[PDB]
Amino acid sequence: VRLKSRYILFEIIFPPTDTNVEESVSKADILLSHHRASPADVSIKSILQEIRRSLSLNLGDYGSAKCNSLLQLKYFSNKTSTGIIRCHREDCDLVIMALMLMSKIGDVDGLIVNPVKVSGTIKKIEQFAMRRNSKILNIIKCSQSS
Amino acid sequence: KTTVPFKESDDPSIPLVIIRRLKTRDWIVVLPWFWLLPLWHLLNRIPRMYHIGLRQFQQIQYENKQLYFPDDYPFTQLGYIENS
RNA sequence: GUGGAACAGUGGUAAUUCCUACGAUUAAGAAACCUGUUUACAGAAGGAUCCCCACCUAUGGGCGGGUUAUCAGAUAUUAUCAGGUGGGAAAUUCGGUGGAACACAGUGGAGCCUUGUCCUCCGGGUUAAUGUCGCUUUUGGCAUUGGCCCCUGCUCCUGAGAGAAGAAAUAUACUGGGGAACCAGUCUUUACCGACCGUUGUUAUCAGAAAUUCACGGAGUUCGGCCUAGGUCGGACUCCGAUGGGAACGGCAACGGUUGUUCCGUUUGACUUGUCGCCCGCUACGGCGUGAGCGUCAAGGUCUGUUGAGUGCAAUCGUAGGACGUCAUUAGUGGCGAACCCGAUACCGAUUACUGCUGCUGUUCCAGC
Repeated sequence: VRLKSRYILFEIIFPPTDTNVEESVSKADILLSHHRASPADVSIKSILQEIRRSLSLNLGDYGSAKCNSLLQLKYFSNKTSTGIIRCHREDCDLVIMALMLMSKIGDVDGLIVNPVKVSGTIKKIEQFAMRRNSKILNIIKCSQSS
Repeated sequence: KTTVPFKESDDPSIPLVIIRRLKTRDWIVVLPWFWLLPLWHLLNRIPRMYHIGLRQFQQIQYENKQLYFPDDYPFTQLGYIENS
């Protein structure tokens, strides 16, 4: 028996909270309007400090004790706002439900978190993420060509 | 050059027969007993040629909707006796 | 001697209990993951019937032009889906195979020598010939020479695996232990004779005559010389000598004469790229453009080219229902299906960790007479 850990891919999506300005109805246009950008003060340690505080205030102490045994952020870059969280296979339910209840960062509010891909290895999650981003480039290129 | 030339006086010209077998969709080539091994050794040294087991031959007969005597022939005497 | 209970050792054997359903996508491979639905065709390739107009003949009909309805196995559906998922050891620092084609030492080359001797196992039995010595058709004993006879236990390429020791024993060859089946080491196996190979070093100190068939002391036998109441001397054999684990050519370690020794090289690849050569056209001093053509060579560019599991910061899942087994119940249900361990190319053999079954052996306790 080895370390059977599960990696979880999450993406930060910003909904277009603007009631005074009109909106355009299309597929890749709303992908552009939701996948805009990450703000300035976003790093690995900031997301970890926010998710530990959400783990404390939402799930408690002993739930945070079970979660924070192998709770690390393995890969994250602010240019694309996609991150990979390592966790146990038993508390993967707890980690995904903690990712769901992420309300706001302490600096920037008005954002939702999308958990997309869960697997027991990071190499297949990277392969699925490249194919998903390739599909995003296909939708962008189809709406850009016409 | 990598060859050995042929001489009509002192080289062992063999008879070689290659025939098609229809329902099993496979080419069978027949040859004398002690001549088979100089032919067989040079076959899979071509790097896209592998050898078959009789389980794999049963798989090939199962794939081509064909039949096999120790297993897929229960009607005959020996097949029924052996299999059952 | 028997039956029951318990324990121990060895041999053989099996391990997700099995089945069913479900687990987001036109962004068409997100339950954790993999594979599959590619040898393209509706005897629709001058397809069939049918509409109108014009032509020729008449008892049937055919040609020409134009729009163009119906039909292609369940009058249907082109855009769904299926299957599988860690095992007896994957473990253990074990070994071998996929390079050798039946020993064709897998093949080739070079160097050296004792130059690769169709040789010799020793040994034992029979037969023939010769010479000597005793009996006298002739036989017996000795030595030489020539000829014959004397054992692949089984499967397997390898590694290895297990069977039995009535040709001298009771314990089934020898030696040591085990509680007994037995274990380890040296060995042999239709042996109708047996066979523990040689060399070197070691067994420290004391003891003893001596730690390797050195030597020494005593007794017995046989032979030779001086010699003849048989005294002595030399050589050979046998036996013994208080000690120490010891005197037993016994124990330990290293090296092969086997068919001469040693060295060197591959027979192992597939795509991609680059160079060179071959046929076609232009041009003619080597040149240039295409074949989705072939052969050679090179390159840490790649190897999901990956396996009825195939990952490689290492997937092998969660739940519900039904079937079966065991154990405990207050009304009839509840709990459990374990443990070891997770490979990383595959296979086989051996060892080690645990559960259950099965046979044998040994022990203890209790009686039937």
